[PDB]
Amino acid sequence: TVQDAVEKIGNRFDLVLVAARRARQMQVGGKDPLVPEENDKTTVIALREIEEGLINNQILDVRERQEQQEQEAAELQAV
Amino acid sequence: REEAVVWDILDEVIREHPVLLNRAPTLHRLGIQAFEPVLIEGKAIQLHPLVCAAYNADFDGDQMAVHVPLTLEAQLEARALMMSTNNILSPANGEPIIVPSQDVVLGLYYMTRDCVNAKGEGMVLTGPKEAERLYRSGLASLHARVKVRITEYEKDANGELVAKTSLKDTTVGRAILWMIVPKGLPYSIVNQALGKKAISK
Amino acid sequence: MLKAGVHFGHQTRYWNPKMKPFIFGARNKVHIINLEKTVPMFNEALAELNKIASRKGKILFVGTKRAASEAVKDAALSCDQFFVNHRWLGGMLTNWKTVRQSIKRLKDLETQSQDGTFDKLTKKEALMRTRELEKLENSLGGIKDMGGLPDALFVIDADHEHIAIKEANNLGIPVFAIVDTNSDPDGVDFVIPGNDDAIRAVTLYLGAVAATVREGRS
Amino acid sequence: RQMLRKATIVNAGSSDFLEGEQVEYSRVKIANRELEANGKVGATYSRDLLGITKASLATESFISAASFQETTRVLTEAAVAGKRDELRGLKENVIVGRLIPAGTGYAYHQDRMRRRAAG
Amino acid sequence: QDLVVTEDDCGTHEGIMMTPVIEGGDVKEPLRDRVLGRVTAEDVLKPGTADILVPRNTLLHEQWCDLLEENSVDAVKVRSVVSCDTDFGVCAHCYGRDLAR
Amino acid sequence: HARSTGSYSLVTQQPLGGKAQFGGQRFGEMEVWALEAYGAAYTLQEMLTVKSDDVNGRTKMYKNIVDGNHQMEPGMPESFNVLLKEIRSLGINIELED
Amino acid sequence: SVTEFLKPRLVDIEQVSSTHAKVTLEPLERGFGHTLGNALRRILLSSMPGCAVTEVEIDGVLHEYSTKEGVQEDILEILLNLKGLAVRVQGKDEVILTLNKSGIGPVTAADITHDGDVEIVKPQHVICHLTDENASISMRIKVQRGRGYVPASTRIHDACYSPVERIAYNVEAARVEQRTDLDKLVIEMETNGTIDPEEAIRRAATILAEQLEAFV
Amino acid sequence: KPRLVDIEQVSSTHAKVTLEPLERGFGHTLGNALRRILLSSMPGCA
Amino acid sequence: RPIGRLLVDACYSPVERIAYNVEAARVEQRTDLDKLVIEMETNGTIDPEEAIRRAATILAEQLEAFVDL
Repeated sequence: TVQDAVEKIGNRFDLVLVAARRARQMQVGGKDPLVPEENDKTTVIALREIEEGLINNQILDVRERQEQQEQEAAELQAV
Repeated sequence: REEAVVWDILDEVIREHPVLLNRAPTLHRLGIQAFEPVLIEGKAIQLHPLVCAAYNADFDGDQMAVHVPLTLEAQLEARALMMSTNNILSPANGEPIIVPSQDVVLGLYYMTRDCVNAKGEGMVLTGPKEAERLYRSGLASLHARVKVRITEYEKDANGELVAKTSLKDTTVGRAILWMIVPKGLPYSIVNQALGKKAISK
Repeated sequence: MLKAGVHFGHQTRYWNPKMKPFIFGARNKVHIINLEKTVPMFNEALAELNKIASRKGKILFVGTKRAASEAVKDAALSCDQFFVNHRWLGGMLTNWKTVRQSIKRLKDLETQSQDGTFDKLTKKEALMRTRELEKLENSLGGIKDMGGLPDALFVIDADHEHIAIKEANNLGIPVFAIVDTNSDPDGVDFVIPGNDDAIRAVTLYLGAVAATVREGRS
Repeated sequence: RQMLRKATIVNAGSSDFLEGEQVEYSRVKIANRELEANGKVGATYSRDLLGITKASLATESFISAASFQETTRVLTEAAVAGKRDELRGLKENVIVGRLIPAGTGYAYHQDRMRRRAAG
Repeated sequence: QDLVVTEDDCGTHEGIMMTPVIEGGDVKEPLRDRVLGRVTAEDVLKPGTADILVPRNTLLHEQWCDLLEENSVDAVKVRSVVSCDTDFGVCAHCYGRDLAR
Repeated sequence: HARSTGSYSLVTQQPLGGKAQFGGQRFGEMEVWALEAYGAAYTLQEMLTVKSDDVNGRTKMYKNIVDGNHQMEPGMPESFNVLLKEIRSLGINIELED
Repeated sequence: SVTEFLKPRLVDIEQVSSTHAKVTLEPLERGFGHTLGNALRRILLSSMPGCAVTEVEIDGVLHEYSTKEGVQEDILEILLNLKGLAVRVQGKDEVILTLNKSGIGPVTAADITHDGDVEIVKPQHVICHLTDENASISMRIKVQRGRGYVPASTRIHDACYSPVERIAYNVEAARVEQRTDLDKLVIEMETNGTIDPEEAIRRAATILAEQLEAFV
Repeated sequence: KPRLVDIEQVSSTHAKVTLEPLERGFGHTLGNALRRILLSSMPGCA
Repeated sequence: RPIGRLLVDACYSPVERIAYNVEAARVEQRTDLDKLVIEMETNGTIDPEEAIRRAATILAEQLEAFVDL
């Protein structure tokens, strides 16, 4: 059931959009899952991370802007 | 060509991906609903008994169209919004949509029934021993008039589980049906009388 | 006065006329690598790695040299990336197409011991098959996780891993190598004039690499 | 609420004596006139209890009206009047082929609407 | 069709008075079924004290508390979609509490 | 009957009827209200654009599933473009502004 | 061979605490789900060798529809708690214990006299509660060895010799490579009479094998 | 354990086999299990 | 290729009908003992004594794995 995820993100419609945003990060091949997987797809794995309380609309914006600075540091510094 | 390896890959492909089922007369939003597609050796599609009440589709040559949810967004939408587990309560009324209809209601009322005297008379029991004794032999299914220790519980005053067990008077069928109740609620008292109006409540 | 005080100099008068603007000044047999001309390189290179690491790319640390093999994984494997601490096969960057084929029998070879599928065939057979792992899991065991050419290659000594760098500049895969006095830096697009040897030089920088890469992707 | 949409004007000032108009336009005009320019502009009105079929007929979008109502009557009247669509409704978005402003699409439609102010 | 839920809550505090139907004979529809899943604007409960909250959602627990604490309170005010402050669509509070979960 | 992709009609780029050339199994106007009531915009968008109407959208969507990228590039349905052409033929001057 | 059937390979059990458990047997032939499961259900409930309380003699009152001075729980309620008490006898067939205790507070099972052959698995098992001031009790409790459930009505001149409290098997279909229907037997079992679930199910199947040996 | 004997052979097709000594719960159990085996799993030729 | 070889639905089951009946009995020193009488009807291709013995052997092979786990 998705009720545990609704308790964290109260809107319900945003839970679909935020999970769909988190799904394409793992599905396309960018990031790896934080929570240990049990042979589940990106749709279910994304929802598991909402219930535990790691990923949300706020953290994704902070994490994405962090990676922009990290990638720029990789190009500049050789070692 | 349809090789043996195709069905192995097909099971993994349809592991965590919902399929939007729908009836012919889609009046309400409850008609069009998603569910986890399981494999089955047969042409006819298997639809749940509780889901049949909301959709209103009696098994008498009634078709049900499927729909594979493509993309990442629709899979999350069907699993969250349009799922069977999520859509429990009705849209119009506050009461539960997915409930016991005909077969489930008759079976519960058949078990929870006070027969005249019957086998057993008034033999007391701990709790689980009553269900084992009634199921095996000697004691009847209905029985009626047989006190037993029921581990009651109720999350009162906003602070975890509360209350304790007590030797409440009940039927043999009511003692077996009490195990189905999940921690809280009434416990023992709710199982008595019948399951016509109180079953849905 | 910082940690950069371990790779002062190396490789005697053999040198290489090309590697000059990076020579502090020859003294006592061998010359020295002007660290002041190394400070910018110290990060400029790392900056790109840090930048590219954020793009969730790939990094292959090449160090077939003994004094760098066993001591390279902790910086690549542990940091979860790519490395080749052994005989760099011929084409693992250009003819990858046919090379990857070897990786398969390696992976499926692993699964053999995984389950009871290892107790198959004569006890002798398993032995003849297990040897393949020794070679495979060694020459490729640390690259198997590469489902496609990388996006940047960081090689230790620019001399030994010669062929390695070659194929690279032929595929368009940037190369960050820590050359040396007798090294040919013309093949490195990101030179790091440092002691190609020195048990400490290798470790420090090598580990320092994965450092920026580690959190490169934030 | 959908039935009692239209409302006839009583007082004179902003509105045209006794012209038929929605409650949304009258409430916005009354609130704007109450504290900005002058109190005399904010004219009073009375709500008209319109039917389901009557209220459904009155609509801004041409594409939405063509789907529900008759095609011949809607298209002929809209062509002569020369009314541009620019519909933000659910019915118009479904026929046009886009994310309708409801549920998931409401977040995208609200964000897209904010971009239209500057560019 | 085009109508939908917009904004957090309305500025105004208007609402229709909810009572049992009392259709000729005996209670054809109780107060509990009428008010359940509907918000209150204010409604001064009891004989001058507090009892009920200002802009609180009347849940099953809130309805049970009101039913237990003085059953004599027949009438009670509540917001609706008809008397909404917002022009475009309707408020989340003013609508009610009708949902699946 | 079941069908992934196959035949398409000439007038309005849409799939065939049903149980002959291609297994359609029509969605209908009533089912759109059920999707709109539940609030599934992306599920409703793909049904009446990506995997039905759009020729360019269907070709782009097919490659995405095979590669394992998912997502959708809907664009214009084409059935709406026919309505512009049919309206154009009957004296009315309809055109997409901006 | 053609006549030889495909045997089951369990190697999968779900233990939820000491008492409760859920054992499973995945590959089973057509008609072998309900078969075996229903037979084992008949064996587990009826024939499960153990030890439990049969006869009790109390010092205060001679009969079972009365109340003891200083105890809130009635004699009928105490008799039900005595059934739940786990008892295991090594050498002796029958043994008579004594409940020597007094004082303000609850009666733990650890209060009971610890004899040579006698063993108790749960010393926290609640029997009765003693009220304020003084009050005292000294009852001689008898234990008997048997096969199955023997009630008090059958005793002319309520025993539970079964360690199992509740038994429930569930049959769902399963796939096996190039197959359609193989039953998946999941035996849910609840115990209290000092026996492990793996030990109980093994002993139950052994009884059926001894019976079938003469037939085969 | 039971002793298998007393074969009341009616015809070539039909028969009535008996197992006399059985425990209180051993009548239904083995009989019902054997009924499930005999109907489902029965080697033959056709 | 044998087109002449017309196929038939195979039926490899000797039993036509089965019926067990449990009746009480009083043997040399006993209290309460059931008498299992298994009535069996066959096609006539296998003996009743041979069929019941083979049926019990199948259950023993299935029960053999359940002991050691």
